[PDB]
Amino acid sequence: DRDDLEISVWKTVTAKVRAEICLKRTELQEYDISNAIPDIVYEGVNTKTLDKMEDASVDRMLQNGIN
Amino acid sequence: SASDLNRIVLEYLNKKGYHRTEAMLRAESGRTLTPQNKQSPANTKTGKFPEQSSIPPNPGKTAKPISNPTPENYIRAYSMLKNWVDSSLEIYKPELSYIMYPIFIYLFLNLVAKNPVYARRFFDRFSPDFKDFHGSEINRLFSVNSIDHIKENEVASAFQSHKYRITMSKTTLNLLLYFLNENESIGGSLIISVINQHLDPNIDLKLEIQKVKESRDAIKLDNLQLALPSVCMYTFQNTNKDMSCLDFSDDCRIAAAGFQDSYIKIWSLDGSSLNNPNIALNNNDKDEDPTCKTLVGHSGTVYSTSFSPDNKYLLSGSEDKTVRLWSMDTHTALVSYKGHNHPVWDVSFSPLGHYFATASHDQTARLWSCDHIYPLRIFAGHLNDVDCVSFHPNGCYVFTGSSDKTCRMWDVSTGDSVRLFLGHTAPVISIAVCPDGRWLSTGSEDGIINVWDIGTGKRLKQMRGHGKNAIYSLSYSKEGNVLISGGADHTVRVWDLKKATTEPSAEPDEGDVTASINQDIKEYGRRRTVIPTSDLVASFYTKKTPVFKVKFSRSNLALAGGAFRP
Amino acid sequence: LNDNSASVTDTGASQHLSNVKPGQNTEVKPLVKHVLSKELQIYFNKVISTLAAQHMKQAALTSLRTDSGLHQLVPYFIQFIAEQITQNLSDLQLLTTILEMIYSLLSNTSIFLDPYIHSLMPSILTLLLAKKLGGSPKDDSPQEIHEFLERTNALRDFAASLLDYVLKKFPQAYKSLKPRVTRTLLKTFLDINRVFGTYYGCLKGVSVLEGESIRFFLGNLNNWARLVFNESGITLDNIEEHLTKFTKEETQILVDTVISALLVLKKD
Repeated sequence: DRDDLEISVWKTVTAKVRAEICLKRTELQEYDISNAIPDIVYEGVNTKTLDKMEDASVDRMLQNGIN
Repeated sequence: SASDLNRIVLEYLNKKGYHRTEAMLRAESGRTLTPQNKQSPANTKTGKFPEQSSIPPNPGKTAKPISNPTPENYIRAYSMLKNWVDSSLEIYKPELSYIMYPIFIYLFLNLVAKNPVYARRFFDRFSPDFKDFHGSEINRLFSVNSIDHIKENEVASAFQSHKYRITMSKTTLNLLLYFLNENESIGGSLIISVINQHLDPNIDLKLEIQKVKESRDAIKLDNLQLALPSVCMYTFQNTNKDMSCLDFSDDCRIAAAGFQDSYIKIWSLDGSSLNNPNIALNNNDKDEDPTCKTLVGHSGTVYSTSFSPDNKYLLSGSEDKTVRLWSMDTHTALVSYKGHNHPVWDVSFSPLGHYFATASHDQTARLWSCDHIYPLRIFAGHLNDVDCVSFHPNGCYVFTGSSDKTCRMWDVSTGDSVRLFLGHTAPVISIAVCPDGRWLSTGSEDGIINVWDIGTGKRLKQMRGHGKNAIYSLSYSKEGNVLISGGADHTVRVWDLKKATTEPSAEPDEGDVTASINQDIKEYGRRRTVIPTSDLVASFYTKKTPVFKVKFSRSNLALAGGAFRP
Repeated sequence: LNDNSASVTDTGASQHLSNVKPGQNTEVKPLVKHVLSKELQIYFNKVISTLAAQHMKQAALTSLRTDSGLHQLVPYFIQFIAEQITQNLSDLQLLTTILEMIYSLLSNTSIFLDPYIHSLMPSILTLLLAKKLGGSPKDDSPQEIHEFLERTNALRDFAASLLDYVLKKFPQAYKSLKPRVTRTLLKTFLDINRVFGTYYGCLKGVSVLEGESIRFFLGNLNNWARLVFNESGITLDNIEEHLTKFTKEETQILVDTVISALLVLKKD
């Protein structure tokens, strides 16, 4: 069970902080409970539509000079 | 000048025919606060649904708020258990698939003895699901329609003698008992009586239900503590100051915004299709659907908008002197409602969706109905025009706030005002009444919220944390009292209603650094700054967008909404 | 109550780029023990001590499921769920009770649980894909082997049907825990050196998904069978007494469960 790269390096580089966390609970990271934001089902466009309008205008330049 | 008002009151009672003992006791009744109703939102154990009896409401047959203390048919009482066991493909699915049959059979055999047409509803409603599991026995139970029809079917007559046996585990029996104890008055007690009197559970039963109720009573939450809500903010971008007050539906799938150029804009908040295609799918993909529908029926500017609790209809009030109704599944107008001669400022549906109240510039509120073109009641008695309108959560009183620094509670049947609440110093702009119903809260354009109690009519306390500016919206916690105020100073604030009252609401036992130093900076000056009450706990600023709407959802998540201003 | 030759090309290129990609934090404060009243932690220890006496356990389960006002104790429950999972990973009755109180909080529609979705999914994904769950098989008996196997498979079949409950309770987090969980299952499934029960939990978690994702495991199943079952040039005749890692019973369980989920892709 040592032929997995991303799980072995996750065991190695986190081995000090998780011992302190599990010693703290009996009184990047994915199990700090308080500092987590949820996910929205749909958020609106705020930047992609600008470049979408710009390369759409370039596409209206790309159609051989018809306005 | 208040002792002279007390003397004028005493002489008014003496000339209007109140005995000295009677006037003293009515004064003592007027002074004491409205006590606590322990079934305040009607908890689902000892609380009942409203009757659907096709009559209009009536606030009579009712005692006073000052005094201390405070049939259910078989089809819904079975459909509760049916949906509860139908929502699970878990490890406990086929045991409920086992036990769902004889409770239905015994409810049918106990309902043919009382009401035959309700029994004919109840049999054919839940017929075709286990016909392949239980054979032609339900075909044998077609011919039972009376008490004497039970003597024809030998197995139906045997069902009174032969108690139906079922071998049930301890975890399934305790699951069923602790499900049917947590909501008695929906029909859980009606299921429990049939289980106790007609079934044979293999493992006394009355002692078992006594132990269930006692262990369920041994661990509850008596006095609740506060909780800070999570606010999801919907910011609208390309509205060049021409978006009036908006509203969200319930399930939060549709948003409705009224524009200054006589549109209603309808947004699918999930990015959905919002085209209602109805699988035929004829034609017209040539049009441009940006997941947003526009509604053009008004000729004036839309100043308010309200969603039905059914969430299938929209009610838009404009400055052309109509209120229009829109279908949210074909996106057209249905009914125009003409009863005003001035602009309409606040439409609001009922709790049960029966009939909507309206505010307008003509200093009168009007009660309507969705099937009548013209009004039903006229609420007159304010000095200036009515700004906000709201019902009591039973749909039995109306609350109107007006620009002459006051608000009123109106009887919905007799039309005349029952309460007049004085004490503000600015146009009341948003009003809201708690799900308990005993306390009224409203916000003015002075940035001051305040709460009265409807029994005494006087002020419990106020709230002084907003800027000297408008409080656009107001919302309540679903279970308990935490007020969420979204105003004009770009903040959404959180308020504890139960600090300075006789209900302290379970304060923590044991300090801060940021507390009492933030408004002790006072760089701008003592008289040129606000000083918050002890009731304000948090305040979320929105960075240059104002919040038109706060809508507290069912699960401690509020939603705010507004337009990005520059 | 909030929490009161240059080295800058690593604190700016991979400490605020591989942190701004999973959200952002400003130090929500869990523990000073001044944030809970007296009666609140009285109720908290009275519910954590009881998790003739099964009635009190079901009363605590239903009090978690239906009562409101426990929005302050909901981070203290996911702490004392995770420690009784990763610290007591040997007793199946306690793990069953902890999964019951996971399901009880996950049906309470009066508390907001979408913040805590990432600290509640690894408990479900570690009681489903554990390398060992019981740990004390009481060997030298085929009856005890079968009994321990059914006792540890009941927890896989329960935790797999708790993963499908949280893929439908939170549909707003779709495209944020559907590809994450199916990537966890595809990562844990595609190897040789795992124990049988982890493969069983992986295939049951595949079964509680739906649609083309199950079709997404159609191609890489042939080589998975050719590596885990050793059909090195076999002609399907002596299959009863041919194979090497497993025993006959658990191979029959694997061939049963690999088509218990494959029936979904041919019924439409």
